[PDB]
Amino acid sequence: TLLTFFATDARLDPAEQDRLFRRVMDRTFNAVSIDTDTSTSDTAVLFANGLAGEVDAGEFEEALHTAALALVKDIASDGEGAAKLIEVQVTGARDDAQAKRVGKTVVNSPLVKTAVHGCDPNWGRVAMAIGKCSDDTDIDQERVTIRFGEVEVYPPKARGDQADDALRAAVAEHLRGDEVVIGIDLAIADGAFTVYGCDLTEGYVRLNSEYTT
Amino acid sequence: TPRGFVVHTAPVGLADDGRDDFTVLASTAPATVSAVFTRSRFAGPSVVLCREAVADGQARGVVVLARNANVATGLEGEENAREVREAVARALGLPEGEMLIASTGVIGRQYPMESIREHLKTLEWPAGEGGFDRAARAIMTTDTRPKEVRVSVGGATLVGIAKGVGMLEPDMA
Repeated sequence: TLLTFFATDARLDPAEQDRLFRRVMDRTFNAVSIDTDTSTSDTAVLFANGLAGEVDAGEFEEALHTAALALVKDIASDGEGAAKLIEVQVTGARDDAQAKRVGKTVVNSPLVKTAVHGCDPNWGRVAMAIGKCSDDTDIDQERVTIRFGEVEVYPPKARGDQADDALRAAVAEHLRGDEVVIGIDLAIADGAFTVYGCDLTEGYVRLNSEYTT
Repeated sequence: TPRGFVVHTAPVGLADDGRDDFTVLASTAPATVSAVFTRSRFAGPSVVLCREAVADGQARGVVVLARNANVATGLEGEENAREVREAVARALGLPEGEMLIASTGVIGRQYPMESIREHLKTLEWPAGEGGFDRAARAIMTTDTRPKEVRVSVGGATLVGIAKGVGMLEPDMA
């Protein structure tokens, strides 16, 4: 269950406040997944009393966004059992909503979550995960690109196992960090979205098996 | 750090460890509210009352109970969600519809109502402002650390707290 509360002495236009709260929520708390298990109780609230006087809506929104994101990355790093934060950056999508759909599918793939947990540069599991968006028939495996960190591992340019081998090895390095990026481009249009999750560990399983929560 | 916000935290035995598990955040001033929630079909009674409470864009606080969700608890749990939300409003002299309620932890377990009833009878406004750090801790369940953040903007302060590291893919509106 997500519970998050924000408090400010900012004075804001009530209608602007709602609009901006929603925009930030959609890009942060609604952009994170530990275990896909959307709770019966998720609550997110902002209270703005007026005491510090008027604040620019855009400045405030920016500030809420930074606050929210920092909290989201906190949650992802602290995922039950996690050793690693996973950040999935999708670009070139048909629209932002498809980019989000693909990011979620990838960051919620148990096989992706365990490969990252073992530091296994098994990028083929990310190709699989993208592949599960089988109703997005404008995603073409020939046009899709996949990187871990700053290392593009798909598509093969030329052969043969190359190549994949080296750079496989470079992906293994980045995976050793506590924060892991998977970048994916669909080469459809301009849709973009980043989502946040974590690896899948024996610790997740033990806690949640042992463990009435 | 924001002006007008106070925090009450206390142990009410939602788990049997003497830890702060009952939180009241409140503004001493009227406050505009924005909120989004689970759309779960098993949405707890706490959620429904929150929706109703923010319908007028007006709210001053929230009571939070940790280590029990008050979900799938039937009419008993609905009654308990109302009683608790209302008793908090009443004890601070706020109108019901300006107090939200939120609850986290186990599903399918009734609140320890007598323990909560005894605590409510003692509840009143915190002396002095602040205590978000205390709120941050008192809301935790399977979190390993409290989560808290502070930003300054245009002479105002914004403080956020969050919790939740399992049963976590929010899809809130």
